[PDB]
Amino acid sequence: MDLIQAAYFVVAILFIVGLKRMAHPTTAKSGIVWAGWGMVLAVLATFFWPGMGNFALILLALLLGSVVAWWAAVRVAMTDMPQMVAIYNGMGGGAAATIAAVELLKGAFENTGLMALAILGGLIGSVAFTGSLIAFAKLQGIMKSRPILFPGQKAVNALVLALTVVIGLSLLWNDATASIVLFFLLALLFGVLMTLPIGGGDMPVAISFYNAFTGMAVGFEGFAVGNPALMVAGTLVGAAGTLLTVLMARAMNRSVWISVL
Amino acid sequence: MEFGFWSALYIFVLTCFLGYELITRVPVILHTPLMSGSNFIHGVVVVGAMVVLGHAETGLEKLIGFLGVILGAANAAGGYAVTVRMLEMFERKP
Repeated sequence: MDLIQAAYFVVAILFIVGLKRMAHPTTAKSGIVWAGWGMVLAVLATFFWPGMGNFALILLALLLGSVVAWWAAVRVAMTDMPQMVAIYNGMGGGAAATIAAVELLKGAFENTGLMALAILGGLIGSVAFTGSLIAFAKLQGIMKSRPILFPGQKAVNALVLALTVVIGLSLLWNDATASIVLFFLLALLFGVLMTLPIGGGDMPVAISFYNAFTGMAVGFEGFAVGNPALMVAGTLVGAAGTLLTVLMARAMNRSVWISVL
Repeated sequence: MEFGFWSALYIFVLTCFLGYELITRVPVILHTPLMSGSNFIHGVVVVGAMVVLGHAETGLEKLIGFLGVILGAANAAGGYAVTVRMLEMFERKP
């Protein structure tokens, strides 16, 4: 499968040139275009993967997701773009989480190290999923924008993270279905917990941070399942997003630690 | 479609160094458009959800993979449209 490798190679280049051109004002408009061509080529090449079935399901899901997302993007006021970034970010994190869940349920990993990677991407994708949904709900009006604070919240949140990580690690020794479902549900609950204390004006930083997280999750799933399109794009965005979050914090007069905990 | 361990590891650190370095000196007015453009790129997660749905044998695998392709597709299409709209702001007024 040289032709799919060739295609994915071309996709990474187009994403890299796209990202580069988006970082400078004079070339930014053109940069989203180079990136878009990469995404088109990635989706097209992927129908030729060996052993694929369910072609009608695939095509239906692509259409439902993309039409409704496109329909929402073009009809909201421009003033509402930061929340739209949130919900689309959340969804990608969810998508990484589903890749990890199916592969853990199949018991597809013979290698422990590739398993760990799949697990870590699942925690991080999950957190970003519910975290990004709360960021959206707060800026949209469905929830109030104000901090949701309470008695002993810091300790609760830490205890849920510690427990999410213990049960995740335990899957390397025993991957029972009940443990799997419990790991995801605890990672999903943590995303909620982490965003509750974050106010309206701080929310761009949190959203940038969840963007970095989804990228990383996508990268981790890529390495775990051996897909280069996701290895490169996910790692590239994870790294770029990590820095971008630091820069947004500095420009908005603050620390990332201060907002996030 | 897997690469060896050491080659994959090189690919990870080099791409990580790269993504970091392409964002140093981004001006403040591009912070949110870049967040949005980078958000659109990790949209390529749809492809990995395609392969999952494509190899799924049980009703459960199919249902989880179906949901992932929708989620992935949404990230890619909506992330594209949002980024295109924000970068109109690097023009005039027709």
